[PDB]
Amino acid sequence: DRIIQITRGDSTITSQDVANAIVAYGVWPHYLSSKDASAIDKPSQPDTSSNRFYTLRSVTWSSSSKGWWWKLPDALKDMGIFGENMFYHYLGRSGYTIHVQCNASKFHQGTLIVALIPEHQIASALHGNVNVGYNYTHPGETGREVKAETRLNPDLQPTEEYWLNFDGTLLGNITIFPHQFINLRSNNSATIIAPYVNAVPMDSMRSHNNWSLVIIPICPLETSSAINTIPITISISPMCAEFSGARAKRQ
Amino acid sequence: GLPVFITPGSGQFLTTDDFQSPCALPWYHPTKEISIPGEVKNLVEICQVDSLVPINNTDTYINSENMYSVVLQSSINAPDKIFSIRTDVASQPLATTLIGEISSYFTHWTGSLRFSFMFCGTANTTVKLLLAYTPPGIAEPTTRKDAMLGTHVIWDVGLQSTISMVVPWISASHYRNTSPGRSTSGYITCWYQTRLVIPPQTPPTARLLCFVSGCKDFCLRMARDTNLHLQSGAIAQ
Amino acid sequence: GLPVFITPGSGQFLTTDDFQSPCALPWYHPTKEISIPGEVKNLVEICQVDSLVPINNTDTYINSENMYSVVLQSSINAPDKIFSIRTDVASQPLATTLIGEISSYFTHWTGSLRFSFMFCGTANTTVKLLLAYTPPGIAEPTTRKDAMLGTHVIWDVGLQSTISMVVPWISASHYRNTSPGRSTSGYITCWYQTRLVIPPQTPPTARLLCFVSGCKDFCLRMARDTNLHLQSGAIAQ
Amino acid sequence: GLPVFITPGSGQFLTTDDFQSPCALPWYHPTKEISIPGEVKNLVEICQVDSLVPINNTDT
Amino acid sequence: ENYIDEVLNEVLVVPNINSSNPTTSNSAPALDAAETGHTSSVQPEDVIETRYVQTSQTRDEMSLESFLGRSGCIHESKLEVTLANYNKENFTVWAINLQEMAQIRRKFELFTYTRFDSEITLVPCISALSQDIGHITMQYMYVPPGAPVPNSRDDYAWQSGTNASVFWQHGQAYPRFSLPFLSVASAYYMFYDGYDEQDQNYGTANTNNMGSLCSRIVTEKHIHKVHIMTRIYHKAKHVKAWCPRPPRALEYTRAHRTNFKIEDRSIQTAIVTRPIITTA
Amino acid sequence: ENYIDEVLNEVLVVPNINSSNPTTSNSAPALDAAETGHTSSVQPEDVIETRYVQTSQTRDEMSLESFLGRSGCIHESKLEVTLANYNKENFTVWAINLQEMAQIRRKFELFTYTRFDSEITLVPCISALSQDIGHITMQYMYVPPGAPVPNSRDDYAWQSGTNASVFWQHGQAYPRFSLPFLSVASAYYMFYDGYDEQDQNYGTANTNNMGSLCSRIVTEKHIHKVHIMTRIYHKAKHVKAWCPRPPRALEYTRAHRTNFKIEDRSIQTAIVTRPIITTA
Amino acid sequence: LNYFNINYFKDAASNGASKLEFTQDPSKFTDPVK
Amino acid sequence: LNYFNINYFKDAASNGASKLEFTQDPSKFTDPVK
Ligand SMILES: CCCCCCCCCCCC(=O)O
Ligand SMILES: CCCCCCCCCCCC(=O)O
Repeated sequence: DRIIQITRGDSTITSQDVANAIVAYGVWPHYLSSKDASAIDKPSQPDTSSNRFYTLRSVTWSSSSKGWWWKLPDALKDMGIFGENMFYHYLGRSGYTIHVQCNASKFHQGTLIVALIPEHQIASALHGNVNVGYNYTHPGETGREVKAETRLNPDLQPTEEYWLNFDGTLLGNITIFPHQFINLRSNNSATIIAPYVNAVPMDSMRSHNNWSLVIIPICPLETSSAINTIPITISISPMCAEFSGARAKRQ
Repeated sequence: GLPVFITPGSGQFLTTDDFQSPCALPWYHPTKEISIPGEVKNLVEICQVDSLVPINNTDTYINSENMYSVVLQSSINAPDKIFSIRTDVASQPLATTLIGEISSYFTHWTGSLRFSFMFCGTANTTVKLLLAYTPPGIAEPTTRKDAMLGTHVIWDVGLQSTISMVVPWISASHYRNTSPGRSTSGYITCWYQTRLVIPPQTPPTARLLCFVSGCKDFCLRMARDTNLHLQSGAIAQ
Repeated sequence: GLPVFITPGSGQFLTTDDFQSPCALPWYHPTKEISIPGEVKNLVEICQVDSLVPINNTDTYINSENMYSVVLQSSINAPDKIFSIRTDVASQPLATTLIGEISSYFTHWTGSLRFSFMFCGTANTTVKLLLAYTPPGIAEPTTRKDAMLGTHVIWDVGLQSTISMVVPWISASHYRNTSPGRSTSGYITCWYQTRLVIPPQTPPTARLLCFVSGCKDFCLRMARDTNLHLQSGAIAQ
Repeated sequence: GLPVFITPGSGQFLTTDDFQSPCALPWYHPTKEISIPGEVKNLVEICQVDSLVPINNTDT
Repeated sequence: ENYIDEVLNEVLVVPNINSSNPTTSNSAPALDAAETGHTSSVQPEDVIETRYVQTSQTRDEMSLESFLGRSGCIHESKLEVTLANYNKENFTVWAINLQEMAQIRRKFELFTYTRFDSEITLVPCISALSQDIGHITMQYMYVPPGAPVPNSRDDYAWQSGTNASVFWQHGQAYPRFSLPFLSVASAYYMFYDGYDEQDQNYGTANTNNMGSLCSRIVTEKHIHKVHIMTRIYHKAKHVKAWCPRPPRALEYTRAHRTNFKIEDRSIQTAIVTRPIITTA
Repeated sequence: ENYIDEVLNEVLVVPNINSSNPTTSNSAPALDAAETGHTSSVQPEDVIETRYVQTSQTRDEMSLESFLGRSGCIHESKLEVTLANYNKENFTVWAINLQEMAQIRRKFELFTYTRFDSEITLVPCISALSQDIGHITMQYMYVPPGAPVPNSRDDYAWQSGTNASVFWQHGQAYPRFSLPFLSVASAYYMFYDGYDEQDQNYGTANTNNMGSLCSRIVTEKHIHKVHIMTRIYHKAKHVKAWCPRPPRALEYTRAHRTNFKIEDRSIQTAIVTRPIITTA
Repeated sequence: LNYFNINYFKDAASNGASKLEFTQDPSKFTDPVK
Repeated sequence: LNYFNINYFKDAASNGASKLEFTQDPSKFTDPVK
């Protein structure tokens, strides 16, 4: 069918035309077992007060857009209880649920690529012995948009080569990562469920980004109507979050 | 004092040998292994994943996203050709796909190939197309009549927006060289079947996409060094 | 005349190998072994023994016994800090303790740590103190309110004169480098809780001592060479 | 540390020897063998076939 | 039954091909939707008439152990001896990393995490710049992090109380030894999206630190001028991997970084242009 | 069952961690008295709330056999040949003692008594001071106490009627041999609080006397000038130890003595000062 | 047909290449779904 | 998993490293008392 309904905490999401759902690597999120635990203190599980849906700020899709990207869990750094717990502890782990919604009429055409990349390490913009600054990899919920006007501090900014996946690999091979498409003639939503992947059981939440979200328009938007700019909205929900190592607030 | 006899080839360093050697860190105990999702055991799982192919590799769309799509016109009323590529697994333009990149590490290949196409247009737009495959031993077709005399599939677009055809394995031997030189393996072409029809006040063009992946009989052997990468100078430390 | 094949790596001298060699003293019979008390079988028994830590390592008390104790004043009526050190097992000033000295021969470590404090004052003197541990990822606390928000123990002195707190193992991975460089493992501080009260005609100051030892989950691996000793010239024969 | 004794003739290259040597292509799987008519197993089958002899080998 | 198959490399069989007949029905396996992020499952016996064929290929050579179990050069060290100030110079120090040779780096960077044991082989070469070479002996020592690093030819650190060392002399075969999986975590990092505690050194420059490799010449003062060049080869055993990644498309520039920009140079890939798309 | 564990080094398991709950009672395990000379037995599950964790580390690398079973250099002997008075010079004598290299001495002086077997390896090096070296042969002989000590290159003592000897020639591998525990008592002395029968030689200079090690060049007169340097490495097997002692803090000065004073030099340790104790 | 296979060292790292096992045909990559 | 272990010389000193045994956990050092 085309109907879907997801209820995480006190929030519910419905959609009337979707294309199945994706479980990343065929693994459902869960808690941490005692066979793999490293720290010895008792973890804290906020449960329903933190495993809910949070919606970010929207973006505008025009005929001259090129792409956008976000990072996790940096995007939810100030979303209430989750952000407070993240900033009050030292270690943490969680899963995620991503829903992207973008609807148009029956006289529009266009296509998008939605992908989730683990350990996406981007490259620098200039040559020589340069690296990437801290403030430009943590833009918050606004995210990053590829543009052309000159930016400040050229020696710390990342590159704008969207067609090279921002890191030197050809676009079009990105399909190995968990991904989905949005075709305006078929559907208007995408859903990806991702577990926790890392080489360590638990890790610092303010110095490491496990996942990354990338949106790239593969086919340009075109229509003959008077509505030539369409918004795009993203909602994210943590799953099975737990924290450890309580101290004073970092901020 | 056991008498022994030394055979030729002793003391040599063969890169692809298999011998045991003493360890430099006695009594060392490595870290335990936790469960991580996404464990790959064979290279054939990568080759069974679709990826886009740069059909439109002209000079105008050389470094952009326009090289992955082809445009259709509604002002054409004739049986015309749209595009044509070669079916060699390691040749241009499909040498840079996932299956093409992996195949560049070997010399022989066998099995069938799978191609998929997706239509990206308005929901009120209809079209019919013809996809054909030409076995080797003859020149590339130039008219729809010659193209039809072969393995072909007729596609009609509707609620579903994807079609998938296969290229059967037809060769004299059991394997083929990934770098053939002068030999070929055939061609695949696309032609207009009826027309592209649009309603009033609608964009007059549409786009197309192409994917490629291997079937259940794909295989590789005789690993070698790839030719799609090079190192000119020295990497800075 | 058994044919044999020689493999690479033959004839080399590896320091950490394990091979049998002929003896130079055939038919020799070594002396019998009498029973001697105090036989050590593992290095972990040494690491489970308390030792003092030079908390007061300033320039004034650089070569004396005053570097092992800290003085308390009864003229202070405020929530003030007394001392603070880092919890890295191989860093100053706790790098010269028994557990610190032993840990310098390895590269990785894991487990919990135990700290003990002893009060050395007149039997008519009373005090209350606060010992707190701060997990990494944040700056060192400067006020009692920030220090309290963490793992802490409140100590009241009485007939017993010793308290013992532990530092739990909290890290992302399973092991840590004994020489971390830029990373840290946390801090431990001490603050006045209420006051130090003395009767008339009594000395107005008191001293304190600190010990450190490993818990039951302490471990080491990947033995290396220590960095706390050096040889400049030549030892006279 | 097994004591061994080296015998004369070691390290030589004899053309007609028979020894095993390590392979340069590990994990390689050769192509299967189809049936082809005309398999020769011994050289004596060739010697049992008639052939003409140049009796008249003069200069003309 | 198990020796025979692996000796013949007949493990990992491939499915056969079944015959088919003309069909006409309502179900259309050829049609599907690619917006679901899934791969189509159409087989040749669904869209064409096939013949019964007994396949004989085996996919043993595409396994991970076969793919990654080949020796390759990872470093080259050059040491020139000087007859003046003999006890000061004539030593080299290198920091261990598998990110300086294009072939090995590109082969291993196809995944995100890996876990394996190592095997190391050394190939020493001597260049003669005088009438004779004489007797030459060399020593190589492994210095884990935190251990003292020598800064002279006659330093006390060469006594090697606990550090592992190996010796080579002219006329000897190639040295070789093995190493286990030596990491704090449960796997190696080829890509790291994070910083250090000071919010510096973005990338893998902080997580990967395995120590250093040192070398020196043990022979005392002589009257010969020579150059020594040593090459190091590496091969992996008992390999595991996770999360495959797309292959690299451009040339590498720096270690532990993914930068690709080059001064006064246009971007070049492996794609070759065509005059027109209707002619193959 | 026994091969598997030791091959995987999974012997010497470590206890796990048990979960705990909040408590409030009269018994206070945190309080104790340190004047008894005992170590407190408080565990993490007594003062904080813990989680059930299955530990996986093993303490095999901290064993005595692993700790002391590594080769290290203990001596270096230099021999320069002279073409004048060939049969008088060109021999060396050294008295055996493990007290001349800082690393080995400090590692072994962590205990009071020890008992082990030894293993010795030699690394000879030849330095060329002329146009060619030629053919060089060397001999090493072990002289137990009381045996005659040679004082010339052609002495009759080199016949080695009962003394053990070894030979090395250019192009040969490294010599190696083993020694048993050779002492009059049941253990070795690293510290001795006593004198000799004449109330002299305080320390270990009297109890430890294992003999001497001699070497010479066997080749006859030639026309080549060379220098020979040999290094001796030692490794212990079947080790036992008693009564651990604190580690050394300063540099060594003399053998068989614990003196640390140096003329015109202040006392220096490994402790680094701080500006103020309230800032870590 | 057959062959001998004996380990000589006490360490596992010291041994030779691992015995080829399986390919885990089920591919979560092709169909990333439960 | 397993390995061969044969001695070749007649002397015990000639053999290799001793088999790791125990650690004698009971520590008289921690609690020097009967
Ligand atoms: C001479 C020792 C060489 C051993 C290096 C192999 C282990 C390196 C694993 C990770 C290194 C990296 O990814 O840069
Ligand atoms: C070349 C022979 C070297 C053997 C020396 C090892 C035995 C020495 C034991 C006690 C020596 C000492 O403590 O100084």
